[PDB]
Amino acid sequence: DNQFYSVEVGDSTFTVLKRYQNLKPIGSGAQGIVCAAYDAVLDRNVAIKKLSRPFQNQTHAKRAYRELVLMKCVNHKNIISLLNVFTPQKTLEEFQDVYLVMELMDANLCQVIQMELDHERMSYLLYQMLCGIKHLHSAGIIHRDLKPSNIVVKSDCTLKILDFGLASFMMTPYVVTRYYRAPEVILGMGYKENVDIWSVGCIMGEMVRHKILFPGRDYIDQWNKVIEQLGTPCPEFMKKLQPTVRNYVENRPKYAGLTFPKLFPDSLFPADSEHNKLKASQARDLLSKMLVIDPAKRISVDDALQHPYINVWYDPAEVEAPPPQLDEREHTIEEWKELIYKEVMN
Ligand SMILES: Cc1nc2c(cnn2-c2csc(C(=O)NC3COC3)c2)cc1Nc1c(F)cccc1Cl
Repeated sequence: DNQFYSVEVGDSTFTVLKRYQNLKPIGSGAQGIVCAAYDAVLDRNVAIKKLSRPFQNQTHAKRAYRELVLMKCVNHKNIISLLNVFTPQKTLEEFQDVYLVMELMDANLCQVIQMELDHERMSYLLYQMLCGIKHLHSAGIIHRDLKPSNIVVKSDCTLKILDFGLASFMMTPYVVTRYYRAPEVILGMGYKENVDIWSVGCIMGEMVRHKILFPGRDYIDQWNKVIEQLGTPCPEFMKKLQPTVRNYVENRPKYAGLTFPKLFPDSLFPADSEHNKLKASQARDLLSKMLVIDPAKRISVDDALQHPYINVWYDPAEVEAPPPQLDEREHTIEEWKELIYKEVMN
């Protein structure tokens, strides 16, 4: 009669409501482990993510808490929406794990990126990204760590952003992925909404080139890859760095940076018909307005949406949805436990 049951998926134990059957592993989420399942109440397939003792330290706690209050606020077809949240534990004192449940998708954007994609599909995924990002901004959320591994797609080309970005020790095995973070993030710069444009450009460029644009062990290597390719930023951009970070950067070797046709030659694009030739040059134009070091001359999110490569998909019902207490804290682990628990028990 217990309303829960336990199954072994991979290494992790999943204790879930009886409505969820046939759990099968599917991926890794750092914040937790994930599985596919059939939801018999809803008669549809779902994905279930287990957050193990999210209160065990401030990084897991802040993230877990932050994302519960937002998934309980945002509402947009391209942004994760939760179907259920639950814990199999009965009291706060026993409270351990949190399970999040959402619509089951077909692929992670890392998988899509390795595929050869026509312009119809590339422009559509990117357009969805910008729509989701635009919603986040309308809700007062600026992401600042959008990356492909936290983006999922359905076979029909529909897309969802699964996380809400940055707010820091992590005593774990797994590394954080930093290749898509804007310069202002790399350099401790302060930022505005089009910080997220940079990351879109990084994703789009990788779609074209099929390799990470700015790899590196550290922000050191990564900045090297940025200037080697795009050219040293404008002195005007220097003047906005902090003095110490400004000294480091100004003392880096100078680079002219390659043109975008060299950074993304026609070889990479479908360019057999006239239609495709024009699409490639539009694609390269957009890339050139997104992969821009100085945020001041980097294209907006609303301006990107209305770029010719992108605005073929326009619909005032998807770029124009209504946006619905600011939590911003730092607590002990028992404090975090109760705060998360209350939210789990809305
Ligand atoms: C890591 C992760 N992957 C997810 C989803 C949804 N789809 N996928 C997904 C990625 S590959 C794949 C697949 O191969 N599907 C085929 C079709 O049959 C098997 C499905 C969600 C998360 N994370 C997550 C969550 F599960 C619940 C609540 C909050 C969050 Cl953030």
